[PDB]
Amino acid sequence: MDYDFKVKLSSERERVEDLFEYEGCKVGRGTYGHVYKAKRKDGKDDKDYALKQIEGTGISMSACREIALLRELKHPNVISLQKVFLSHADRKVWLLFDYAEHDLWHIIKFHRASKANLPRGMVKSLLYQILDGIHYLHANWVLHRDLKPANILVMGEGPERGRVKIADMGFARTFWYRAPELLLGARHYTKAIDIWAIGCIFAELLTSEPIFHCRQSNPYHHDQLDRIFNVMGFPADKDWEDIKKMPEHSTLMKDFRRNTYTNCSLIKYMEKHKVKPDSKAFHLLQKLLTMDPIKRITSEQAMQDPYFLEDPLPTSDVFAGCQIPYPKREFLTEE
Amino acid sequence: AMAGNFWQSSHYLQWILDKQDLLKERQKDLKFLSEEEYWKLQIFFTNVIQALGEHLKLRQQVIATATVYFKRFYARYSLKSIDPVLMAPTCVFLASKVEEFGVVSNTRLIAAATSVLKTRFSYAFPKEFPYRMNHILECEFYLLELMDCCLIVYHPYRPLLQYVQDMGQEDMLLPLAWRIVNDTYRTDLCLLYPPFMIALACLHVACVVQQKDARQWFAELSVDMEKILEIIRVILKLYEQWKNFDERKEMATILSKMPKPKPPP
Ligand SMILES: CO[C@@H]1C[C@H](c2ccnc(N3CC[C@@H](F)C3)n2)CN(C(=O)c2c[nH]c(C#N)c2)C1
Ligand SMILES: [Cl-]
Repeated sequence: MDYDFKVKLSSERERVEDLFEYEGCKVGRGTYGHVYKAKRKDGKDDKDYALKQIEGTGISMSACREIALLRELKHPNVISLQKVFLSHADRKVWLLFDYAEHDLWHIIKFHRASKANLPRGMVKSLLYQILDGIHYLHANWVLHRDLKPANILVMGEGPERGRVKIADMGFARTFWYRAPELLLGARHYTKAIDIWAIGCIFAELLTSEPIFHCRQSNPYHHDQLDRIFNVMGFPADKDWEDIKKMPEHSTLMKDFRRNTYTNCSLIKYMEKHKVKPDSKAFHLLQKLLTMDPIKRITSEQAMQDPYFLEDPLPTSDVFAGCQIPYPKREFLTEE
Repeated sequence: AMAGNFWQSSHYLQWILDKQDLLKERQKDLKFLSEEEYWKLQIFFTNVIQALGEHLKLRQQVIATATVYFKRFYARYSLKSIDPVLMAPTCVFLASKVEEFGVVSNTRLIAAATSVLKTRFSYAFPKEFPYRMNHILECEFYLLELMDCCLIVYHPYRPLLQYVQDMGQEDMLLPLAWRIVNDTYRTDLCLLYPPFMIALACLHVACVVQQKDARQWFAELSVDMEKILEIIRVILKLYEQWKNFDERKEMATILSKMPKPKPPP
């Protein structure tokens, strides 16, 4: 490497530790890496930022997909990548975004903890915005592959108040959000797999409970499938014709009997959680939660559902001007 | 992944360059090499990347993406900034990750570069490949930042398949037009024109070669045929250069004239 080229680059190189104040401000730690609530040290902005140190050193498949995709994707419901910092000494990659004070994991946890001890169209607006961001990804042949409440961020106070931001494109290639074809050995991720995850989220927004909640290498997972059949019922041959084609179909036949789930249906489940089966919300949930992926509704068809034309209409701000009762995120003392 | 998004992509918005800006940045290397020798070096390194990709059993799309990363790097930076012998396998290694082929192991990437240069390019390289994985990893960081993290690259292959399918001439024209698209990587075309325009120029040259009348199909296109003719002239010029160039006889001399990285004090 040319020395003059190297010192010039090193002199011009923006370092994350010099630009942002984030030590002690970790709000997330997972397979994605570490997410911090950061502030600019130069103080020309008073905005909060989200700084992510990607997991591992160098550019993994995960980091590569997240950078490659977020560098192109531009949609109001997809988290926007501002900057990439490449720390040469430790080979760490940092990604900068706007800070979303909220996410669906915390919002749902807040409602769940309340039932133990929402504005009218908040759930509808969250679903419409998730559908809008996923439809943009799918129109661009991008599968999320890991949709869950935790990576569905929602902006707090500011110019984008209550706007959903879909996060985490780094899934390069619990199971409560995994479509049943994945649990039966499906060899590829599809748009339908994302749609099933959106259906799980929608049901959880309506009831505050993970619809396919289940106890903690092989793609086949008995208890998770059992929970799905306890909620949905056991698929008949006519409901999912190509189920015979799944690699784990004979394992499903050996471990399960249809009659066990004879009084099981999405209608009965949602009835227990006080959601009316005759509502447009229920009919849309059922179209998203279809066992056979080829029979699952598309994100664009979901956006056209009459549920979104029924009062109340979805709003740009999911909180619809209402005081946000949700607390701010807590800082993890990561050691 | 990102198919259909060309007009809103970083490839179009940042990496479709102005020919004069490109020629201006090249002047620093043209102090050591003639324009002809600089072109021959780009032909040479496109062939090195192709050979590295073949050795690693990579799909043509991975090889093409790696070739574009290499061209984008030397479109903005001098041949002396980083050794192109280290840059070429580094481009292949990163493209294989972007194209979701996988992480080529340290031993596999180093053995493939050592083996390809030794068995296929010893006319240009008397010594064995001297770089190790730490160098490739260092280079990867530099290549990523110096491309502004733009990893999604569009190639003429997909629009070409759509055009020959529309023509109903796949069996006759696709093999040749596809090979001509491979040849366009020996030139600066991917840095100057949208891929669908390079695909049309290749398809046009294939029709001329195979004496297939396609004037009406080409006239029914809502495209700037002047830009298509500019690309066709670049392809015809490459064939004349290819004919007059003997890469095996000339590359050891051209590589010696090339500016080399300055060591630290
Ligand atoms: C309270 O625990 C979490 C806070 C996390 C958070 C808070 C604010 N901003 C972000 N991001 C901005 C853009 C991305 F870098 C993520 N992430 C989100 N959560 C996660 O699980 C999570 C799953 N995948 C990713 C990623 N990547 C995060 C819950
Ligand atoms: Cl069903």
